Amino acid sequence: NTKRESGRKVQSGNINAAKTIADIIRTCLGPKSMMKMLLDPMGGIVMTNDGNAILREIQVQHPAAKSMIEISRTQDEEVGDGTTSVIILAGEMLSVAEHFLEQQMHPTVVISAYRKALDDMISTLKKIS
Amino acid sequence: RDKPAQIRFSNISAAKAVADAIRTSLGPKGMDKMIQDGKGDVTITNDGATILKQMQVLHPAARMLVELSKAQDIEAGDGTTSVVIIAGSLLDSCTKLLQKGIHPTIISESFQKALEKGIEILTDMSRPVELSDRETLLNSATTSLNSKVVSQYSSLLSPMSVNAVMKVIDPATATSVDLRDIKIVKKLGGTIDDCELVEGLVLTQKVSNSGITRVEKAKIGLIQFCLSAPKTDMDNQIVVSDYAQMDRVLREERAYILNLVKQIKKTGCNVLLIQKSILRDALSDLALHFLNKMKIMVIKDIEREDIEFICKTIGTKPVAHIDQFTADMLGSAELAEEVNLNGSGKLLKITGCASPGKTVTIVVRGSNKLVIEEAERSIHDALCVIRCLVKKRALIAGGGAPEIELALRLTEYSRTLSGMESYCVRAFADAMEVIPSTLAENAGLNPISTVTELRNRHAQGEKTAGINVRKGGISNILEELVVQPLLVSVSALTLATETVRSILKIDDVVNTR
Amino acid sequence: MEGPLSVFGDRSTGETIRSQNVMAAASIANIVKSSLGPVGLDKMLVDDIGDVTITNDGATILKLLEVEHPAAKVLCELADLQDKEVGDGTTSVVIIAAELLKNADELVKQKIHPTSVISGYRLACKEAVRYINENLIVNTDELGRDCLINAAKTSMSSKIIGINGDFFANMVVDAVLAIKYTDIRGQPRYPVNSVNILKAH
Amino acid sequence: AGFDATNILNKLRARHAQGGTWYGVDINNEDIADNFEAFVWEPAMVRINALTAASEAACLIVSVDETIKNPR
Amino acid sequence: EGEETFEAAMLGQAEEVVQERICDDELILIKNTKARTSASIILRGANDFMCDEMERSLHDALCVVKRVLESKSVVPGGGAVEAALSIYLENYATSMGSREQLAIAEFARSLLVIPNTLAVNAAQDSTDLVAKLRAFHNEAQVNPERKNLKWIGLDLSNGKPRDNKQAGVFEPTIVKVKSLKFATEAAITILRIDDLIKLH
Repeated sequence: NTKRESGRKVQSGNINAAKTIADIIRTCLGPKSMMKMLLDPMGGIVMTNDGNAILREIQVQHPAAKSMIEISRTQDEEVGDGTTSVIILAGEMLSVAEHFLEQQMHPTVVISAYRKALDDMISTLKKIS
Repeated sequence: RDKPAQIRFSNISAAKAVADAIRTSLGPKGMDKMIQDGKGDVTITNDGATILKQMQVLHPAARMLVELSKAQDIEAGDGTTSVVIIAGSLLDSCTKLLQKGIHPTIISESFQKALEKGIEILTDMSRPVELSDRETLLNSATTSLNSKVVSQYSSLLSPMSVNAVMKVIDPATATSVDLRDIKIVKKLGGTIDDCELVEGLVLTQKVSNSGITRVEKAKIGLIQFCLSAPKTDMDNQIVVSDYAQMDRVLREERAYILNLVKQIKKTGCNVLLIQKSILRDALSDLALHFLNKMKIMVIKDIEREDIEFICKTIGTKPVAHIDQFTADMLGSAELAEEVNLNGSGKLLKITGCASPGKTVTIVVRGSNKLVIEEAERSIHDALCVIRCLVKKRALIAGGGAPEIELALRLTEYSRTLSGMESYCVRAFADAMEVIPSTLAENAGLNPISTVTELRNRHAQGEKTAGINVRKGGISNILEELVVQPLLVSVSALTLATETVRSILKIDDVVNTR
Repeated sequence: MEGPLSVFGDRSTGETIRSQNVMAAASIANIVKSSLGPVGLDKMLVDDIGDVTITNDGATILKLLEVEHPAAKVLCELADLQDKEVGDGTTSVVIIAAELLKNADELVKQKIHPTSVISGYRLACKEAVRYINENLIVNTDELGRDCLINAAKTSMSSKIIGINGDFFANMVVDAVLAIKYTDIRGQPRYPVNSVNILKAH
Repeated sequence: AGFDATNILNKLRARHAQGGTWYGVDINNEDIADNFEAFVWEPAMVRINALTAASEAACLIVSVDETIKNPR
Repeated sequence: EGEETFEAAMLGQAEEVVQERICDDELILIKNTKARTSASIILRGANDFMCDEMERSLHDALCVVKRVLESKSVVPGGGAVEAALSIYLENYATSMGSREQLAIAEFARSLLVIPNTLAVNAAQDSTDLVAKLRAFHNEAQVNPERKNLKWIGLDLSNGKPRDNKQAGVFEPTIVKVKSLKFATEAAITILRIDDLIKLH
């Protein structure tokens, strides 16, 4: 209908989901491995090192949590693994910069930074690959 | 009881209340109204004329105005908002003087002598033009085709608005030109430049398909009878338990009727207008197949409009079943003409028929009813405008601008009446000049500059001049191309007069149960 | 619909609903102001419940946007008009009107007569159109100094593919002239998708 | 003077634009006109004074959303 | 069918018909087609990514080039066209007098909002942009001209006005004159009521 929304309110709810997405699996990810439990409305435990499981199994938080399982399956298809990585990396990269930079207030100079770090990724990777 | 007190206000109130928010009129004022009802149903409303007819009102004296809204339409076709907007103006004078304790009958008395004074001064400021003079017929209709739907098309309609009348108008000055006089029939298809003045009695009707008569010398039918046939009007000797019996009853039906449809034609009929009702099914549609094959126009369950005009203008009577043949009381017809323009619409054109010296027909055509109604609504008032000039000659300005000339001039006579009513007659003599100001009403902020300027400058137009509410600016409003026939507003006075006066006649307690 | 409501159907009755409409209309018009341009931030906009559209194109959104106001009707309407009109200005037509519908009606009742108010926009809507059509001063593919190459380069230069405006400046010059499809009514213009455009990684 | 200032101001704007000598509202007449020519007459310095007074009165305060208040 | 008759009327005429494989891509090249002049440009990327960039960056000029073939008059993209119009007509307000004085400014002063928002969207914002835009336009520069001591152009993607006078990122007068008429209609369109009412 007739509607409008604003900025950080929509931006923080991203992190609000994106962070929680990023949280327990980083303890689950790697040699350190933990169980992400879900309490079913049914009352059952669901214990995972995988976020998408507990994510999919539960209420979808619309802006961020809907986005990542997709890019998870994007990533899950790519090399076959790393859903956990993508979902934690994004929310991670989405957190400290944004409000800081969004109190400095700008979308774009943040955007170019995503690539350069992603580029600073590429080279020193393939250097130290 | 205090009820007659409380309700007479509540009468005046919800009458005036609804009527007060009803003034956005005359020009792109306020902002569009999308109505979603007390039942929650979306309507998008605008251009209060329709809104006046759309108007859905709780309370009776509010319902009084929907009537009063429609009251101006057939009386004039112009200034329906006028009689609606000024309805509060009388309702105004009521309370203030009811507050004053003036006996509302005195206030009720105050309406007529005013209505006697008021419409006269409008006639006193009226601008004389003619009823038969195509130019005076043009100009009044022109301004009434200028801001109405079509103008470029009105260039065709304005003369037809005029041309229809010279037929309808009875010689020189005559009480004449009703809505029954100009016959306004939609025709499916064509456009407005296909809308044309189609003279005499032209019956719009639904004739089955074609192979029909477009050919001259109709006997235009009015038929209350069935072709008396198996499964139509005549007994079926064949009962059906069987597919050989069931296939038998329609064959004896269809094989029989083929004789009557020609005999139907044998009167010379290129039309038989079926009875509007059914004798059983009345005329079988298997019959109506072969009626038109003999070139006889059939509209089964004929619409009401043709039945009358054909009994009225043409003067056609029912005729005997064509087994009995007919009484030759089929009205005068030299043609049954069914035209498809755009390839659209089926029609009956009757020329060479009895006509009163009236009943010109206008056949209103368009690719849709839009284009149709485009012409239609415009030409109709243009007729009704000319109709007003016929019914009452001269002119007044459009949009209540002359009422301010009246207000000045009248208030004096109101004053110099110096009667119990004169007060009321003065009070309401001053309730006019509001109307141009109050149409300005709904649009904006930093607002109020022009309100009394919408008034004073007219009052400083002497008694002869004021702002043009249609075109803008001060001139002598009466002919600016801000115009309506003198008849239009003098009715708006009368129309709103006794309505509000009836409110003063509301006493004790009434809900019929 | 504001204050104690004795009436339905978007009746705040006048300036209220007027304002509420300029509240209504502009509340739509704001999506564009940020969405204006591709650098204009996209909006992930649920179409039904779980169906999200990501669009910075306003009248595209205004087709997703549903009309609950007479204000909501017409802006979706008029922008979707401009939308199907071109596609350039879908966003743009939405922005200023919210102020323009915040302005003239205020004068429209300040009418000596209501007409002269909007004509202040209108002959100005002309006066600009004059001034507009008077502009060759920027946006010239009509001529460059090398004609279309530099103009196509200036296009490609205003862009970045990477290194551009070089074979691509030239390439634009081909594409139209590569098209012998003669657009009807003597139009010296060549559909740019009629070009066979092939690609190599 | 019982006028609409806007269109009064409007034209006199234009009538200081297309005009530009003294054109302005006169309440004495209850009209508008060249006011010095209407003999609406006050020295300049009182202008500059009010000007200096007005332009200075604000600028201080707009520089203050920060106001300390103490009973002590 | 395979026995269906065949003739020489289906012969295409080229100088030669060759097939060149390059980049690991091969096509059937119809060389110098004799019925009509024909041309196809084959893009070269570093990846399939690069080509969607060049292709559409081209497409920026391309459609505009055609849109400039559609309109000789081709007006600066970006609100720098308006930043002029937001003043010249703001001037064209006052001397107009009365209500359109009121109104023409309401027109022009509101022409300022497109560049502000757009560059805010590009984080080039307002004062700078609107300064730069109207720093170009002067009293000395009142004239559209073609020449820039008044640069009436504004790069949309930059959000900041730039030197591109020729670019296919700017819109011709076609798409422009309209929305003026469009947007004001919206101010008009809402007005239209006569007799505000309610149905029940």
